[PDB]
Amino acid sequence: NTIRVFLPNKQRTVVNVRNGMSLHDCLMKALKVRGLQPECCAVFRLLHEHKGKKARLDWNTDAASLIGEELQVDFL
Amino acid sequence: MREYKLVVLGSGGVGKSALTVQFVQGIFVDEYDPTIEDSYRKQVEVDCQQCMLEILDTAGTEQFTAMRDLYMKNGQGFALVYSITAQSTFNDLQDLREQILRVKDTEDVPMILVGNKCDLEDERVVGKEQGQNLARQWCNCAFLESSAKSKINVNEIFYDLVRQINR
Ligand SMILES: Nc1nc2c(ncn2[C@@H]2O[C@H](COP(=O)(O)OP(=O)(O)NP(=O)(O)O)[C@@H](O)[C@H]2O)c(=O)[nH]1
Ligand SMILES: [Ca+2]
Ligand SMILES: [Mg+2]
Repeated sequence: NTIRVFLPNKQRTVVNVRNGMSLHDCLMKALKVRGLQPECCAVFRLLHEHKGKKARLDWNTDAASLIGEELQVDFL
Repeated sequence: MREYKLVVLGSGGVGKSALTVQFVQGIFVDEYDPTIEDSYRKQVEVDCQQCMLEILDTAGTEQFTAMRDLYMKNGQGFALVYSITAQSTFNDLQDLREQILRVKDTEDVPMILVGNKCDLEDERVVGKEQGQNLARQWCNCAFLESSAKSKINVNEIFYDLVRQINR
């Protein structure tokens, strides 16, 4: 029940998802300890099927719906 | 600026993450939240030089350890951390040091033995000379006792590794 997230400055984290958490709730701590603020970043779902595309997600997305997906957080 | 790849190793609950986030963010993590996979990067200044530090924080408690060999292959400097309040964590380190030498294939690899939770003196079960005597056997490698909570020798762990790599 985890999600791997690639972060800016070549960083990465694998977070645990507890049912009920929004995407913002599960990445909160990982962003805070790196001094990253979600309001200044966009979060994407990595599309492996379409060689290199990312599809932007809302920070309020239900996190359990994304188990198994690899994500990317970028600055706006 | 120059990049330095460091890996923090050790058994579970010894403070690997607490030392790391205290170093990069100045935050003390009081909760025990087992690591799965985490890497940090921070531009620092070591000896009048601006440099990029990559810090791979490893899981002290994981089921599959096949990747450890790869983390050791790509890392330039290693911090082996144990807790002075738990004997088993100190005992577990010899295997990690042997595994690193095996992967790098040299006895001369930047390394520092760290005895964390030095602020819990009354709960100490690993003596300081006991720690120093292990480091001397490991070819006189760097050794220090730290505390992520009291901020004792936290920056020193990482700068020392940068310094050994520069030699
Ligand atoms: N008092 C004291 N507590 C510490 C110190 N360093 C870490 N802790 C506490 O010890 C617990 C475990 O720390 P943590 O950093 O999570 O350990 P870890 O080695 O990273 N664990 P794991 O491998 O599972 O990821 C946490 O509650 C943390 O607050 C320290 O120097 N002093
Ligand atoms: Ca996937
Ligand atoms: Mg940890």
